[PDB]
Amino acid sequence: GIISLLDEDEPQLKEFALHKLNAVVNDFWAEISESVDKIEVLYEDEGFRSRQFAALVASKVFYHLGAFEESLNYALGAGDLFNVNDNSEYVETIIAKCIDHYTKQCVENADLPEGEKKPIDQRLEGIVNKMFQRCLDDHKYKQAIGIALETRR
Amino acid sequence: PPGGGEQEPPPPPAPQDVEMKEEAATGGGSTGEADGKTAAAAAEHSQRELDTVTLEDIKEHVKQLEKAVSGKEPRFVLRALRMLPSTSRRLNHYVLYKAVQGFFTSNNATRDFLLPFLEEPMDTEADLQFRPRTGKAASTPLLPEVEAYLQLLVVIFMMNSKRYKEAQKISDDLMQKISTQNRRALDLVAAKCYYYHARVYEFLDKLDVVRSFLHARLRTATLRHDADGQATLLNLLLRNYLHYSLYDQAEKLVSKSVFPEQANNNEWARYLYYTGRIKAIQLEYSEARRTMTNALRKAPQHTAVGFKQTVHKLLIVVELLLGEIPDRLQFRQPSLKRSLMPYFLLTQAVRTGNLAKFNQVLDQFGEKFQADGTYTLIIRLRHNVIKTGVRMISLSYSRISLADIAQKLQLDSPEDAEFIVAKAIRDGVIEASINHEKGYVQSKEMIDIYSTREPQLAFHQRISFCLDIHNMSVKAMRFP
Amino acid sequence: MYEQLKGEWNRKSPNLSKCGEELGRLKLVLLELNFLPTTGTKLTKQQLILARDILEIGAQWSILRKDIPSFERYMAQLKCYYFDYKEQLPESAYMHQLLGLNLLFLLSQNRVAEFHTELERLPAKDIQTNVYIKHPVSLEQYLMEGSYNKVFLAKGNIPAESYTFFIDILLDTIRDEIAGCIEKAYEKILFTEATRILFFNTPKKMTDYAKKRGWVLGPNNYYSFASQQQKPEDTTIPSTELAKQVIEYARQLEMIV
Amino acid sequence: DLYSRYKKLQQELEFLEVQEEYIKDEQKNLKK
Amino acid sequence: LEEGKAGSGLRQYYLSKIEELQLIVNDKSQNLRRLQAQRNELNAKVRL
Amino acid sequence: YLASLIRSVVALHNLINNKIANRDAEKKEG
Amino acid sequence: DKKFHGILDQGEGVLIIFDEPPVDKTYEAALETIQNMSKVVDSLYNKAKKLT
Amino acid sequence: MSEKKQPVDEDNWDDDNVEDDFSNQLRAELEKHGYKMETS
Repeated sequence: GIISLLDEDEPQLKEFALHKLNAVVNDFWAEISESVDKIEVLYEDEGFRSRQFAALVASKVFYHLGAFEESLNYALGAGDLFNVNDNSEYVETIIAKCIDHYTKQCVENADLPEGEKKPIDQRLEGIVNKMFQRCLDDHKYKQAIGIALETRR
Repeated sequence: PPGGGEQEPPPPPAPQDVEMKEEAATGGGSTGEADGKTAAAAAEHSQRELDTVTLEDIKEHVKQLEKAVSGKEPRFVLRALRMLPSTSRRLNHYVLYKAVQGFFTSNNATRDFLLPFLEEPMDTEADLQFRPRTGKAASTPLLPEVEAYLQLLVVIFMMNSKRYKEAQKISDDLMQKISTQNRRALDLVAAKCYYYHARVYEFLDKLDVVRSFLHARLRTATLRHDADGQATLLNLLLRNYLHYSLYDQAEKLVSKSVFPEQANNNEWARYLYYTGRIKAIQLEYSEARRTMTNALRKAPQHTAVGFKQTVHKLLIVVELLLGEIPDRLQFRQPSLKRSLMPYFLLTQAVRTGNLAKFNQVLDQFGEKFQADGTYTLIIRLRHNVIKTGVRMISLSYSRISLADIAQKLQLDSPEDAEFIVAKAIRDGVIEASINHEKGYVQSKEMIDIYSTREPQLAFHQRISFCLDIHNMSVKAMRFP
Repeated sequence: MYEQLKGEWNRKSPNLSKCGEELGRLKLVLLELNFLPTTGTKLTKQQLILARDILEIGAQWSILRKDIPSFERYMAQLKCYYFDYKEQLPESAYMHQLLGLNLLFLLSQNRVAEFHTELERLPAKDIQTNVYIKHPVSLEQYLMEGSYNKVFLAKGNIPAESYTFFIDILLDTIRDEIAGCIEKAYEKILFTEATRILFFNTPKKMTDYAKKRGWVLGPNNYYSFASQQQKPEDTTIPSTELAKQVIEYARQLEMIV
Repeated sequence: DLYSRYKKLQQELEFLEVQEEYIKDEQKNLKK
Repeated sequence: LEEGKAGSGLRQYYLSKIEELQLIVNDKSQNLRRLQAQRNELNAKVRL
Repeated sequence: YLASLIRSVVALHNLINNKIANRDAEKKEG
Repeated sequence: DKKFHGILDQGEGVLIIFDEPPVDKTYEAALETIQNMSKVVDSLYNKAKKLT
Repeated sequence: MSEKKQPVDEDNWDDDNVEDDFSNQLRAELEKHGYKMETS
């Protein structure tokens, strides 16, 4: 019942609250489900500069209750802290949502055929060639041509 | 000595025959079954493994005894090796070591020496393919051995099993990941060992950290590979998160899903009993009575013996709070009889409205209720019986006076009777009108439910229930 | 080391300024060890036992200040202290009644669900021991009588302690039930018969009832006219929706087909 | 190369997906 | 590769998951193809 | 009422007999 | 004795005769379902025998 | 099951369902109903 600690508008209590969460979030994944409305207070707060990290804990609760595309929306505005973590499983699940959203947008862009372009976030197209640098550095040529067929561009 | 000495040699060949061919025919058979097709799974040997392990869990496990030295554990765990068809030589070497027990002086390699033995499939260089067979080699020797329960220094070997088999979990998550179909075969094996996880801790201390380790395997099975896997993990949750506080009751809302599809059969039938006791603490009776009734009728096959009987005992507990229950000896079993005797006469005092008889049952039979933890209802069941007593009278009579039903139900006073009938109307229990002067209660027959209304409206749920089974039969027909 | 901390526990506080000063001193404790997850070396949980007693009296200060969100904040903290994975802790004092303060306050707001789940800290020993817990479970028993009478007789002697604030809210949630519970449906109940439950002599509460209920104000009596009430038919309209039920029902017969 | 076949394999996937309405529409006609 | 040969397998897993899903739908078609050819042969039986 | 009564037993004819003949061929073959 | 179909009125003293309430569709339904209970129970032997 | 939690923790029997309703209510009863003869 630490949810009541979020009522205070003072920032330094929030970093100690999330410091508790992210460690035990594995066991408390069920507890974060009721923190939705009170996390948005921090995410929509202008004086709260951790909203990049607050978008991650907002993606964990929605992933717990069955929401997926909404977690991908928060992944956009989550800043560089979201795309800097390549570790374990969480990297391959987000790129499966992001690159599929990227490759279905590029096919849509080729149907314009020119002009009246849809908005393309620099973060979703930015990790394309960024993670593609891991290919040429790994020297494996077989899938180096595969990304070009994926994005179609 | 000569009589008992000559009778020692014959038995050990029996584990050298059937127990050999247990994992020789199934394991050697599941080899090609897990190399391809692999549809689903199926891999029926994993379900045949349910007909072995559970059969071995009585006799013989790996051991026994049997008047052997318990050398079957090191035998199959060494010299995997393996390679192309020479794996038969490994089974041939398993036959070669059978004479070692019968000829030379037999030595027990279990326990202390089992620590490097579980590393041998990795040390044999290499496995090289099936972790479930080595998971079986890290379980079937050790997990059926847990049934000894000596509690001294071998529990950490049961923990060492949960260690090196967590190294099999390391090979479970890292290896494959693409059309595995071994995980679905392991979902039966990973289930069991995760149950033995919970069981071994219960003898020492309930697991605080494994609760966090449970959500690990729980959440990671979604969405990548989940078939029957998260259900068994959700069973681990609702099992212990019930017996231990707190908040775990309402947790079922965000987890479900269901999780579909319910597997395997009776395995999900008991799950409705788990959440059944939960929803019983939510005080909602109607959803609790249907999930408890469905828990008995969906549960095959037993015997033996009281494992299904004891779970059925506490299952009809929700019927005590329903207010409508018959005598429960129609559910009695000669084995469950002796255990249900303090719980038997309880419901016999529920059918009656006597306080002196009901309070005497709580005093003498309250000792048996301490192990069940059912004391939550005994305070609210007094209000349940007074509703059954007034329903018995209100259904038997057109008009019922408050003064005549006062002492008959021994409410003893007119004022609290006005409070009960008021709350009875609030709960929709009674339709009786009341004429207050002294006062008295004058009711009338309730009718117009008739024919054209209730039966045809209920038949909307009956046919919608039946027409779905038409699809259930077609779906089940499409697999063959 | 550190402190002074418990020195303000015995004197409590004259006003809310010292209560905020103790909360400000508690902030330094929340900055270092916070609430969790330090196992230790369980000696690092000793100041948590010292932190409990001041959070125990903080809930006593929260009902003194009447603030609801703070009251459930001190309770939920202490709720997780005993819920913590280490169950061996030294015994405290204020732990007893504060488990009942939020228990009785939650009974005043009528929620039945969270009432019994708060006693699940020691559910088996509820009826067995802890007379402080025995009073509310016997108090809820009287609410089903209903009481009214028996509650006020048990309201004569209570330890309590601090329940005085909550039994006043327990009034209002019972007081508005005299209008709700007794009817529907009774015919006519005499003047002084309703006064027997309401006590007082001729309060303005029953006068407010004559306004609110409406219902009826009769001489030396009260009436339920007219009649008993509203005379439900209930309706001849549902014949419409019965034809609506056949729509999808005949459609389900065509789905097979 | 693995993305190559990854772009090859959904053909017969979708080719059998249109083979679903192939039979289902054919068999109901022939049924009538 | 990291894009990649670990991710592309998950990409190939989706197709193989749908391929098995399609095979399930195909297995539902295959035995249903027999119900056609059967009745189609029975449609020749009334003509026989 | 009849639509409720017929679909109940028609199911008993359809559901039972299908399960019978199915498992007789399915499991006895393999 | 079924020789007379009707009902009396004790208060106002009027004897009412009604032959109305037939039994036709109902016993022809439930009684056949009671027999259908012997179809599944007797088939339960076939079920459990082939499987295990 | 035998898996998971549960392993850790005419006849007169059929008529006994109804027969116990006789135990707590109205005995059988002969004597009392036989005493009601000369009562009124």
